[PDB]
Amino acid sequence: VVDSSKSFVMENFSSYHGTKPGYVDSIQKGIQKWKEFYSTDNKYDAAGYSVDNENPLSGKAGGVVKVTYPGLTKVLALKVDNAETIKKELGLSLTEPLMEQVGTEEFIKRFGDGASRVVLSLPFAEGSSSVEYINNWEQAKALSVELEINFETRGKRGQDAMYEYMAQACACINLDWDVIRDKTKTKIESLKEHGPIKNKMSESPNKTVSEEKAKQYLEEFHQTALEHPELSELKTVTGTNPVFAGANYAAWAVNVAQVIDSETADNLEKTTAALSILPGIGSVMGIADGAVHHNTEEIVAQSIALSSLMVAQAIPLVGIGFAAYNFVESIINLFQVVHNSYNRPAYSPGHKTQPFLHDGYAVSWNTVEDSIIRTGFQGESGHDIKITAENTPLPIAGVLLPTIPGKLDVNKSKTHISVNGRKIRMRCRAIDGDVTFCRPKSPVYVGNGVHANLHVAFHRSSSEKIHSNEISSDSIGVLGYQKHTKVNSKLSLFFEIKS
Amino acid sequence: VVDSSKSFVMENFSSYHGTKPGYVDSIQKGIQKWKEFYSTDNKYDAAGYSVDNENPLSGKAGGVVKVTYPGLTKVLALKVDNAETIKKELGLSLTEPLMEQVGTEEFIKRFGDGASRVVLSLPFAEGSSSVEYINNWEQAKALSVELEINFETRGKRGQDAMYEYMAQACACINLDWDVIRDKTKTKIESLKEHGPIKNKMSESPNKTVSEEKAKQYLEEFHQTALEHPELSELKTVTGTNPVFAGANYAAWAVNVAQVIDSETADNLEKTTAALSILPGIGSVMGIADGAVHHNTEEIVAQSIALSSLMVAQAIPLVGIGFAAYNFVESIINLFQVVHNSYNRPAYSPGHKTQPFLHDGYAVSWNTVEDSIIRTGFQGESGHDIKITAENTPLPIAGVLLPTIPGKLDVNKSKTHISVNGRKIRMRCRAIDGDVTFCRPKSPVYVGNGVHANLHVAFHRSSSEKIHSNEISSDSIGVLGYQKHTKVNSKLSLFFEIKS
Repeated sequence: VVDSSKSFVMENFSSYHGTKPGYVDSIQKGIQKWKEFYSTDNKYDAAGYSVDNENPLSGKAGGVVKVTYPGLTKVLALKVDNAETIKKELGLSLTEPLMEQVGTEEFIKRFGDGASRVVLSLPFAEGSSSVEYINNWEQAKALSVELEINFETRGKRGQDAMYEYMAQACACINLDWDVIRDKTKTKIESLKEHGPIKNKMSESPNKTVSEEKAKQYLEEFHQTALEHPELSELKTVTGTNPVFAGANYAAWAVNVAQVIDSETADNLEKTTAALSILPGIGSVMGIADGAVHHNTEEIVAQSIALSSLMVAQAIPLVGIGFAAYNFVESIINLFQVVHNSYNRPAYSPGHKTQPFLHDGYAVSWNTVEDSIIRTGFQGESGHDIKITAENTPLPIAGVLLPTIPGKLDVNKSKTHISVNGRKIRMRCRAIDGDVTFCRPKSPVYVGNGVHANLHVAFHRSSSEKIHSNEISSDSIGVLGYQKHTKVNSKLSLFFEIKS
Repeated sequence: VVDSSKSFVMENFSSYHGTKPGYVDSIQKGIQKWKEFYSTDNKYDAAGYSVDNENPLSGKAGGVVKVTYPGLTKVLALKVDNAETIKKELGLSLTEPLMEQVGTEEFIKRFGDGASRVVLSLPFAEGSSSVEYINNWEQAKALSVELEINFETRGKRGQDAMYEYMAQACACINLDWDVIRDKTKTKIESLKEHGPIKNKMSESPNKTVSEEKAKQYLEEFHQTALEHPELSELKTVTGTNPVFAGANYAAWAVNVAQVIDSETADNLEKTTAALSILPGIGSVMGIADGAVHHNTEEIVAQSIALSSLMVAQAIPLVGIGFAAYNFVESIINLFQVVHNSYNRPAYSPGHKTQPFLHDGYAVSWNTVEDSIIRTGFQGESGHDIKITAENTPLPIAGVLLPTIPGKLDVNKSKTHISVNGRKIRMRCRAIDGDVTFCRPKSPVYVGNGVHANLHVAFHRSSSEKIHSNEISSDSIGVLGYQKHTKVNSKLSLFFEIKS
């Protein structure tokens, strides 16, 4: 229940607390009062819990304060977050509430190691290296409170201030949204007055029409609009990737038009709620294949401007100043949300236990240890990879393994693939490229209701460590179906060499 | 390293061994000699390792024998399959090979509990409830060997005998392949002589043409062929599901035609290797959405016959008697392989740790325990669900949770969703249908490089157990994007009530 190795005593222990609009000044007078007071070691995560509760989606952000305990504070790292489990294994009373007990003197004398108080620690969240602190309200009164930042003060639009701050974490998408807002406004205006564009508007049914005809018309609008000099960079960077095609801008606009009614358009929170549940926003953001391609102020402004003009056109055909106002404001917030996710450290597909999703298949390391190939010893290791597919039966042709004579050979007897429990042995051969190819001895298919475990076993005959120079690739390649140049569907599981 | 609770002593301990063609009689004379002798508790898995090594894919199957140890045998269940790890934690010599040591007297006196010998036990495979036994060769000589079945003797085609046997496990797809082979042959013949069909053949370019034109022509062949009286049931059962459409038969045939050259067509193993790596076989098998729809001899024969005739037509257009011979023989084996997987007990999508794959999203319970909701006590439990998507950012609108006043309420403070480590709190409300809907307080998107953990926390105020009558559904519903009738992409995680 408690990780002693991660627990410690600190003089002048501080942390951070996200603060709602209206409370940034009053909090600095003290910590008063919801059954516990929460803080974190990361001021950027604190920035997260600083948005107005009435309008969580698009509301104003307050700020972040820093709180410090005088004297010695004992930080007690917890293994579990279960109140009952905790009071049980510690030998504490199972009656009184745990956090109340934590502030008692008998508790502090026993777990404090001489500290004036105990603060409980828990991993902030899955996928985060931050910690969350749980503070007893009484003990919390000792906290001095200092301002870290007040987002309001910055006097910026929407949630720009909060996101600009968060982006400091990565020293990285760090855009000036002021510039983007100004350019977006400029381009939408210049686009409305452009002759060729004014023309195409005049060819609009301007009435509720078939969805198919609306899309057809919007695609033509897109094509003509994209020819405007103030959208020239956008024309170039969107000319090649299918995700960024006119068809996808048109599909987005028609979708926006279909979900936005009068009352929705009139409220920013309601508009954000509605836009936030739509598919296809990546086309407008310039986001595909794990990358944010639209990452200059100039290009983001152009895409948002084009989108806005098209939504304007869609409303009459399948659905007001919404297009240039709430829609722009709202979509800017969604951009910021997504950009923020991409700025955060995370595992790419096929790394650790994140699946690799491709051609209808899904594969992943069974556990994190599987994805590690330990080195510098003699002996065997085993590595499990889960494999399935979405619907109809799709084949698994085999697997490509990195091998190093002596330092990393395939154990051909222990390597196998199990399909719904049917254990299938494999035939393994070294091929051109410092790679061993294994094929199943019976046909393998996966699909809805049929899954496999590929078990890779490695053998080490030398105690010598693998130099990062002797491996050609950092991935195990699982091969799916074949599709005058033959090619296999390639499913990658990425590993790390350790120890 | 050793699971005592699963270990035991047995008088007259037996198991099963799969036996290659040519060895079914000689083995019954004794067990001689590859560093260890393998057997299993399941005679049907044994049937698996009974196929000719020169031709593992489509070769002949030998049989299964039963082997019995006289007197008392100690079965020692192992926790790990790592030789080195084992010799270490048991205090055995780290020099001599483990299996050799296992047959020594000093070993048997220590772990045998009075048994005449020890046999080591390991889980057969991931997804199987079978066990595999590892037998020391010397001790193996004591085994008496009795015949269980000899597949050769049965005098059937291909691997029919082996698969017919395996299908006995589920008392269930249990087809008579003799009947299917006979009917398939009959229909292909009757189809060749049919006037309307003979006609369409005469409209064939009968020469290497464009892939697109070949497909176009094959689709017309399909349409006309499907009108034949001996294919009438097939016409009906394939008329509605897109997977079974003419376009998909045509795509299959063109694919077969493109991978089969002269030398391939002339060898059954080579043909099976090549067919086995193609996509789209589910269209011919009548397999979609987790179900085998073509599950009568009559309908399987019709589909195979139609496929054969179309492959015949494809070879001239994009590529011999291959179509009616090796192709039929080969595809029958692939049918049997897949039917076998579906006969085997397995977890459907969204059950245990198997992902639910839908609309570009992938979701799954993080671990098996997560998928269990324990009942009959007072307190909290937590349940983690992994969530991501394949490419562009797709939204998560929220989650539908089953709730029972008092016996199963949502803990609204501990429930949250973390996106690349950004912890997002949720707003939860009871809606029509004994269901609580939670929505994130910030927009959630997942995609390539952005993943979330949805953490569901439940609270129990009553010690009374949940009767299987008070829950409306057996699933937690995660909601994805929205798409004049609004509907959310529905992502299901199925749970079980225990304790």
